[PDB]
Amino acid sequence: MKLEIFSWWAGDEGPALEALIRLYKQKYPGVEVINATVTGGAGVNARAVLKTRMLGGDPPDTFQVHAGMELIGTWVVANRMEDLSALFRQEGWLQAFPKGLIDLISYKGGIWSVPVNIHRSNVMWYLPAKLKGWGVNPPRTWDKFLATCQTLKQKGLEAPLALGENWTQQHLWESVALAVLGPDDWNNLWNGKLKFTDPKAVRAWEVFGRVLDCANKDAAGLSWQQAVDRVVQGKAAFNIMGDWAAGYMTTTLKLKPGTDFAWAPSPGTQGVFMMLSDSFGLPKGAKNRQNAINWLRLVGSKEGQDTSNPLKGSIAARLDSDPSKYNAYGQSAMRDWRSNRIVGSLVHGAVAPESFMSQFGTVMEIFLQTRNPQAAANAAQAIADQVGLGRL
Ligand SMILES: OC[C@H]1O[C@@H](O)[C@H](O)[C@@H](O)[C@H]1O
Repeated sequence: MKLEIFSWWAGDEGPALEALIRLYKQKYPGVEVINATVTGGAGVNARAVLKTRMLGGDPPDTFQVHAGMELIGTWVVANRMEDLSALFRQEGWLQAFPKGLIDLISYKGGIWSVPVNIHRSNVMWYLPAKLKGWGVNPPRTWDKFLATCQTLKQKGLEAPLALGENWTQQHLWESVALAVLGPDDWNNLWNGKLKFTDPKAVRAWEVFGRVLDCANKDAAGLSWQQAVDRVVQGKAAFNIMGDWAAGYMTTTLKLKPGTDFAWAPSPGTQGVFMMLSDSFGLPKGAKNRQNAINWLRLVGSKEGQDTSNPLKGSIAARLDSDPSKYNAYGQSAMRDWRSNRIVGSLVHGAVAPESFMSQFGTVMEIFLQTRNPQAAANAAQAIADQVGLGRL
């Protein structure tokens, strides 16, 4: 009796998963659980290893996958996943999750994964006591961000913005783009109604370049956790990162939400929640099909989600989630999830297929070397044209 769970929740990302696995083993003492993590932030490495496994005809029993175009445009369109519609009926999940989330996991009459959480992409992290020590406020717009960072440089803080490796630069970019475009024109990139070469979308790169000039110059070789660490250390004032950062700071670093660290929407994005969702499905050919199905039933349940998510920094995907199980951050995110305008993340798989996502890092490289907004815009448009962005 075995179950092989594939994810990128290695190292200090693992507590939430490990808690779920312990729950699973209580319920199913027969099963030996193989925790098959591929180490690498945002699944860049996991994507590559999964590709080798799937094309080699050696699927894991289940794998971490983002709800939306990431899921649909890769293993679903390739006819490598089982339709979970019957399981959804069995478990009452069509009423348990918000309709918009069901839509992201649904395609051509099937339902293809089970959401375990909701993460938010557009969060700015800072330390209220450090900000007071520097005599500044948290910025609510990109203009105020840039002005505050200049003030901070004058006060001796060389790199007021913490930043890491390539994907985290893309991560920062999607917050900047959302602020510059607003939610409607953000959405219009992904349905092809707004071109990347439109002046409105070229401006995202202009603002992004200015913001980049506030960042640590060693960013390229740092993990997302190391970039958060710079803020905790006061070697930076701000970091733009998903709320897995809240999980890190509380679960791993034991910081108190609200006093030892704080949060706001990314500048210019207040009232908009840029979401992503980690989900698990059922690959065809799974060696341990029933054990995988029982894992899906667990990760889709209130018991599972309210055990794991408080550790993770995400909120539950289930509508019936108990807010008393969440700290001050989780409760704040829960409120915003219900009240805000929702849009999807690019970097975390909601809005664009992997064909585009995987090439966007190249676009980002060419912005870092040229610092030319038009070149970056033109590059993103060329990729969009090559992959037929909007066709799925
Ligand atoms: O690695 C950092 C993060 O990457 C996201 O793509 C993922 O959805 C999160 O669960 C977390 O793992």
